[PDB]
Amino acid sequence: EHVAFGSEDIENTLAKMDDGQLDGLAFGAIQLDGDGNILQYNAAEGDITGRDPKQVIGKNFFKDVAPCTDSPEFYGKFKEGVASGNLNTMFEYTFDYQMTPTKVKVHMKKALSGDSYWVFVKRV
Ligand SMILES: *C(=O)/C=C/c1ccc(O)cc1
Repeated sequence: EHVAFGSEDIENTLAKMDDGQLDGLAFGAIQLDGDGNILQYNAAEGDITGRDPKQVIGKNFFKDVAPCTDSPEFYGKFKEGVASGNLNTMFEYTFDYQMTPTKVKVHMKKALSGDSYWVFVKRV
């Protein structure tokens, strides 16, 4: 898929893309509901983190999968965005739960329709 990390209209491009198409992206992509449950999780993300995508779909990202993100610096930003109904933030972070610590750039953006939220990830 021909989409760049951080693209201004990424929510339109990805809107309603199915799991197979998401697996074509150059960067990790996770779709979360407003509670942080995982709705979609692509192959590039699994390559970065070791998680098996179909296994983490339905789990809570903050509670279960990624406790290192349960902090004001990641989850706090996410929940503020869910509560506001608007989110577009980009920041670096280190992923380190049961994995070699890995520095990444994270872009969280509210999905176009409904109430879903993207978490995009690339190595830095
Ligand atoms: C910290 O616990 C981060 C873990 C993590 C981040 C992103 C993922 O897709 C999976 C686990």
